[PDB]
Amino acid sequence: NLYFQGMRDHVEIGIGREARRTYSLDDISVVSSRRTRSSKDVDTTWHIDAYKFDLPFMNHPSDALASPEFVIEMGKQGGLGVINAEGLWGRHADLDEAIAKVIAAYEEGDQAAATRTLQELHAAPLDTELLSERIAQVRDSGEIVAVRVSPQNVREIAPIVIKAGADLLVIQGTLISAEHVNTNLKEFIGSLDVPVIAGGVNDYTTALHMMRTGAVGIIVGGGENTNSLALGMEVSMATAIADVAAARRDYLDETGGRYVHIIADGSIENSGDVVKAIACGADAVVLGSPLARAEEAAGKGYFWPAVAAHPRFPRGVVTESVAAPSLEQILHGPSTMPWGVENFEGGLKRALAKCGYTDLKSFQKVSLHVN
Amino acid sequence: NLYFQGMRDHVEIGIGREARRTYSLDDISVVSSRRTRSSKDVDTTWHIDAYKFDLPFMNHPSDALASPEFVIEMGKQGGLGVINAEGLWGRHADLDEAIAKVIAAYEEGDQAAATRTLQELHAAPLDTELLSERIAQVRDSGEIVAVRVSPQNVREIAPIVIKAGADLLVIQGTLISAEHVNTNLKEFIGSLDVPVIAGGVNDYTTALHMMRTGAVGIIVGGGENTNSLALGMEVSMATAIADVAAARRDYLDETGGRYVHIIADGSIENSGDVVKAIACGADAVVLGSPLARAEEAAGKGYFWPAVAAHPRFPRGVVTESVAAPSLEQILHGPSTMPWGVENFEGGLKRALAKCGYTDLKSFQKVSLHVN
Amino acid sequence: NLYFQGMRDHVEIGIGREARRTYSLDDISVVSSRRTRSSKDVDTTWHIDAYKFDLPFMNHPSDALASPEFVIEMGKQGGLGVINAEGLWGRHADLDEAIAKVIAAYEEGDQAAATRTLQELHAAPLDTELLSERIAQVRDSGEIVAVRVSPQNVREIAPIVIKAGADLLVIQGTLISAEHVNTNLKEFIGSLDVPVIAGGVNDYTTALHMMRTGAVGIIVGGGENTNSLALGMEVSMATAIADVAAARRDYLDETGGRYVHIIADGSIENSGDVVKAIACGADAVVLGSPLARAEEAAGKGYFWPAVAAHPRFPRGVVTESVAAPSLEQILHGPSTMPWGVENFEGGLKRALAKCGYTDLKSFQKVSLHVN
Amino acid sequence: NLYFQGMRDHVEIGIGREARRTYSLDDISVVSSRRTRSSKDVDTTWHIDAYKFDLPFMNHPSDALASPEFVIEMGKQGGLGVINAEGLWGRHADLDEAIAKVIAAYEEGDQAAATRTLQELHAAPLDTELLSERIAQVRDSGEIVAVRVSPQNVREIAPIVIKAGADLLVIQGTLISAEHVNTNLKEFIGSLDVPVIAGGVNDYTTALHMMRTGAVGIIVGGGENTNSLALGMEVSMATAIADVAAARRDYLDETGGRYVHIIADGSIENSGDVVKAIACGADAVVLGSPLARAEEAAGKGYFWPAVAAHPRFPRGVVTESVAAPSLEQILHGPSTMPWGVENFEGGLKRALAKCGYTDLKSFQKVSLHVN
Repeated sequence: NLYFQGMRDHVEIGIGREARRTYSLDDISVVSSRRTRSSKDVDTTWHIDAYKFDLPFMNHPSDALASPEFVIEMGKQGGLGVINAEGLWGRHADLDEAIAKVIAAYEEGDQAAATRTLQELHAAPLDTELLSERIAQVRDSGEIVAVRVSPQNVREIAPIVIKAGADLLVIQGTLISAEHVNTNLKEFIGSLDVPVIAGGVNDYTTALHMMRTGAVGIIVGGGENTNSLALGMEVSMATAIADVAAARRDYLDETGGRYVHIIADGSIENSGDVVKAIACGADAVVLGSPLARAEEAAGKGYFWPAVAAHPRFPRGVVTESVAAPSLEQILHGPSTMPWGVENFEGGLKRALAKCGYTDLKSFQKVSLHVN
Repeated sequence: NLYFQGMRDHVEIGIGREARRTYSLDDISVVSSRRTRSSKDVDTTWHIDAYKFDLPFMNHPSDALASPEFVIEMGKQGGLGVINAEGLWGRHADLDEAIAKVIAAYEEGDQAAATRTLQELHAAPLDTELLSERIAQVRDSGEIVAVRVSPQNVREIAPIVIKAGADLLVIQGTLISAEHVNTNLKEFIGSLDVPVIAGGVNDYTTALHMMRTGAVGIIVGGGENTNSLALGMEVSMATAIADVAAARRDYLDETGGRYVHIIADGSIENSGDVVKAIACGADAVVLGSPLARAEEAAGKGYFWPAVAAHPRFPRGVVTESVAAPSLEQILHGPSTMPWGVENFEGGLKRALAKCGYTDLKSFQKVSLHVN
Repeated sequence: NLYFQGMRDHVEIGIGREARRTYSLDDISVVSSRRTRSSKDVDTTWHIDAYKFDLPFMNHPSDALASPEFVIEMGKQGGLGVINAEGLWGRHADLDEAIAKVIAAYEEGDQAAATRTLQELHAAPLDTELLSERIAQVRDSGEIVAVRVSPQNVREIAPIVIKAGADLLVIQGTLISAEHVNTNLKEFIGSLDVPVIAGGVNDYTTALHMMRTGAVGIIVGGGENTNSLALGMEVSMATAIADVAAARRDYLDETGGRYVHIIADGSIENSGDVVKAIACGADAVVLGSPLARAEEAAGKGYFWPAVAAHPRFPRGVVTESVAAPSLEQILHGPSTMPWGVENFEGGLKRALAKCGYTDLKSFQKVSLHVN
Repeated sequence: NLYFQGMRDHVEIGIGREARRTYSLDDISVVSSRRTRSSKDVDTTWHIDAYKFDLPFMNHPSDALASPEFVIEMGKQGGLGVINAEGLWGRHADLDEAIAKVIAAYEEGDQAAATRTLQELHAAPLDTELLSERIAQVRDSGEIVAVRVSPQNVREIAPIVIKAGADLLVIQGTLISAEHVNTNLKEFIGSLDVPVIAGGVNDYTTALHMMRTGAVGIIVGGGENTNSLALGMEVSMATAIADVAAARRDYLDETGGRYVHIIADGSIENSGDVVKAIACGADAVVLGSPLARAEEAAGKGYFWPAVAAHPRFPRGVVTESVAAPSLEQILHGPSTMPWGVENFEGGLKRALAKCGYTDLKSFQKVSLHVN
């Protein structure tokens, strides 16, 4: 079986060189083989660590979305709001003014001026007291405080943001490993009194090693980026989620029950993509660019990942969305758009119900087609 | 054989996760391996229950097509006219005025205003006496009266439309199951004195269970909808028709001869798509958007499925067609367009004849290519 | 071997329904594994029946190309000129005027007016004396006279065109069979004193039966047409040429040496397509739309197949090409365009030479890639 | 294994005709399965013959890039500058004026006038003293002098360019073989006192024979050309690099250690393509059209291969790029563009580091995905 399956799943690229066939969310679809259920009976609650969210959604931690206002509203709307500790929050007193400059640059001088402007704004020094002040606004709302730090600066910044009120620490790059060789993360994560979500991790082995650090969640994928063009690396999200889910299953066995959550970030533009991510093994999803249309989004319709601001090798671009709906409408409807970019909750519940499922974990076994 | 075939027809998406390879009508083509026949010798008659139609065609039951005028003309032209009981017919005294508002909204404010306008018009209460009056116009023509009801409201609405003159009841959603769990259909169908066509059903098991309810026909596919984007569900029509045909074959055996018709609705834009649907196992086809060009179509060139009007989660859009031909010309020619959107009869007969077949049932065994 | 190969070359479309995987010219490419040869050493001569052509090319017999002038020039330039007996030649005294009307209709009213105009012009009665007069112009030039007749009217028209001077009879439809059932061709072909080329034939069995009629050549493919959209039939030319070549090999064995030529018509836009057709087994190729750019082409840059003029079910469209080059330049260069649409001879010879071959028959064994 | 693998890697095109499945750089991606390294620890040095280049890059030898200024700057920036001996350098006293005419022709009269203008400029006689003068400018800079000659004229031109100062001879056509039959290269290469790089070679056998001539490097691929359209030949670069790498491995064994470099030229538009080429087995890469944006590029944003100028069968086109960056910025950054067309060094190092590698040779074993 594994002999013939591996034969089928691999190709000879050339004499003495093989590759593994892998799949994107666009390559697959979910199938109804069961008696249909009612969408009103579908449970979309997300239980992670000590938290229960109404929706299995976290925003991507880019400043294009995540003003303090937005983060609080994400929590009010049933999801997990996530802050970028290392973007514009601690670097510019007037956060709206900084965002406005990126927008102006994009409209006046395309993605080139936008990149240049992002590079300059992110090059300004990080004022930890200003960052802490903004985190306190989120904390004082009563919503759960999740703060993202880069793998590069986690040891320096994590204690500052935890002191400021972070309930959950997100260590997120487009790609992370548990062990890095320079010129450990287990002890560091073990030392914290807050749960940690870490990523991006796209392979089984790296995932398993990351789970062994004590992380409560693993982010699969790299969000929005230009890695395919710049690095020749393109995550096949269906395969990546499924492989990381296999690591989760094996880690559950090895520990006798510790359940590490799989959170998909990448290739997610609509509610169908969310459905497919859950089907592949994800417990939850990061929503990025679809939330840029929200009235509350800091970037007014524009989106960019943090990696768009790298000073030497930017790997992201500013995109613009295609009267703004509220974040509530985007997440809960009523939808006035049939393209799956509003009422994410409704689409998720209807898909599960049509397929005969009433909870997210069970839906990870739904039948799949590859088209 | 089944071991290696299943190996070939499945893929490993990732570690411990498999998917079935499936196919669309666009993926396939019909092949001539036989002595050619004459198109004048090809029989396209469709014998279902007590009816014999000249053409194996029914219109999709959306108001964009199905005014009383249109429905009658579909019957006059040799097909089966189908009415939407739950659209605009019972909700607005002036049906042309209601249609005009959707058109105006689309031209003035794109698919957003169209969706909003459809949502509002469908939210108006259903007057069963107004609906019955319109059904009576169709009944009084002498054409066969087919009326569609949603799975949701079939128990309430079916008896009203049967009383009004329905000869055939169509229970149609984008996806239906024989058994639904809320918070049976066999007894209900068995209680009626009219034949029932039910769908959409896309899988073998659901089809077999639906056949066991007493339905005389099964609709395969979901018509036009945005399920791929909104739910992550995309019907692979070639595979779906073939799978439902296998259920039909097995149901024929189990009952000793009861023949349930397979009617394809989805992925059908031209006469070649119709040919391919029959080749895969369909006895007949629903024609939707291609008929929107007809002079008699209520929507004047525009099309939309009923699901475009859902108040919380619309899953369809208003499309516009690319001096109107008559429905007669669209169905029987002479065609002045070589793209397969007129003279559907002619294309079907010519395809069968070129492939060496003179009837629709036999054509279900034609050789296929996958390109 | 055949068990596993057939498994690999077939797919399960659905439960109990299979299809054969097939390939287009666009799917393949020719490979150099040998010592390179010089293009000046490559022999492109085409020896068929009693004729030797400098180039293995015949024009597609549509009036958009084939005025008497053009046909003669095709012969002067080293190929085989082919006349449509059943187009405009015998139907309109002023052939340029008729062509001008199609052009005017296309520019003034798109493909709809063009179709309508073609339908009307072809509906005018065929004057056999006018047709014979035009054929005599070609005959009197000293070039080889090839005349195409439809399968439908071959018994009526073939003797007229042979009397008028035809040296070769081409019986061409988009698809032909040796035996047709209505409401034989062997005896008919056997009765003629001229060699016969017949097609289109795309399958092994039909080809073998057509070879047994006495035909000296088989046309594979249907030229330009809308069969994919109108009939759900799309020829996979790489597979079709290869399958018909297998019939040729077997027919050669069965007869002890009778060699039936394979002439590809379909999917041929550039010199690379020609190369690929020969690689798959073709002895020669029909050039259609690429020749419409020739100064001598009757249609002044426009192209259409005869099937664009069918009165009830047209299956072709008028296309327009993208200071006219001469037919000599298109066939022999010098090319000033690097896209393979001029100097067809040069491209063919260079491809063979780069691959290590110096004649067309040997090149049918060249290594292939599927991309 | 080889039985089933070959079955899997081949397809039946038709009865009795097979093809090999092959792959492009676009079909693949590189995978991180290891602990990540730091990009500052990645060694990108290229050791070939007696030379050590900071970057594993050579420019494509077309005049659109390679003025003497540009060639020198390529060397100053850490790569290998390569001169076309047979382009405009020896044919026109005023090289900028000649380039200006191609640009003018392209802007005023599209790719047709550009082709015609290139044909005429290249038809002017080669003045070996003018060529030698320009080569001397490069030589006097102190940078390494690499000069390209065509396979056609290598015996005549190679001694002239070596006398003028060439340190490395590049014998480059879109496709070359070790042995050519007209109407040897080992002795010729063996007679020279300079190392030789030869190509394009895309297959194992031709590569092995070319290695046996004494060449120190093999160019895989044909640069930019229209061979797919004109000849029906399209190089699948992933497969071609891998196959030529297998020849390199076997040649290393047969000789007991002679290492022939693999240099990819074709399908390389961005840093991700470079990464993928190295992963497939390349030691270095030719950069062509991406360098046309450099302020120092002779063609001011325009690019063309030498084969665009062929007098009878041109196989290339003039393309235009989409305030000019310096060549330094294109090769070393800082990048202000996230699409992988600047800071090639940075992208290469970051990709290796993310995948867990610190040198180019080791990276040839990185895991691959086929998407």
